Amino acid sequence: HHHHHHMVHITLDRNTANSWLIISKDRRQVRMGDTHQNVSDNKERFSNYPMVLGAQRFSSGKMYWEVDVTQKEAWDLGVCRDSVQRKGQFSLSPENGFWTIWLWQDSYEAGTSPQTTLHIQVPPCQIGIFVDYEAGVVSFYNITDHGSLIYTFSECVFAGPLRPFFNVGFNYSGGNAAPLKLCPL
Ligand SMILES: Cc1cc(Cn2nc(C)ccc2=O)on1
Repeated sequence: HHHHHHMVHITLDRNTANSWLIISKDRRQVRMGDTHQNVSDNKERFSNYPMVLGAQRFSSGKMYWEVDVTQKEAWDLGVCRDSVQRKGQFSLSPENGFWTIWLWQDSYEAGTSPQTTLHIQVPPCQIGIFVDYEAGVVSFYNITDHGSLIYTFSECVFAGPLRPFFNVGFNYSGGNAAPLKLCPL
């Protein structure tokens, strides 16, 4: 891919974060805390899962950003509708307004319903996410493997403004404390 030149500066939106998350001062890193982070509840916060949105909203154009996933056992990445459900239980699917991939239990899968197996030869330490709003495309690239394609969602029904989406995952094992980090352009 040659998508890096639609690079956008993504920052995290504190107000949308699950109350156990810790967002860095520069709003470029997020990790799971070992407790509630002493914030008030609000209607934006994801209640059930360790999720947070980017501050940026997109309704047109081409956008590209990169995320560091080094040393993590579990995470979800992609984009979602601004109008996604925040409270209670839900699945990550295009029907629910999410275009995502994840790592879980040593397998990589795309967030279709049902989920789709990914074939990645080089486990990624950094993921590139490309959105073409007009084309209806969300694509994922393996930065560790020369930018190789991971997965493409096409004919997407965005149905409104889009936000960058992140899930740092639980840390029941003690092996998933590492942060997600937005990488420099
Ligand atoms: C049972 C249980 C409790 C937690 C800790 N916790 N985590 C989040 C992300 C949201 C609510 C919350 O209670 O994780 N599993």
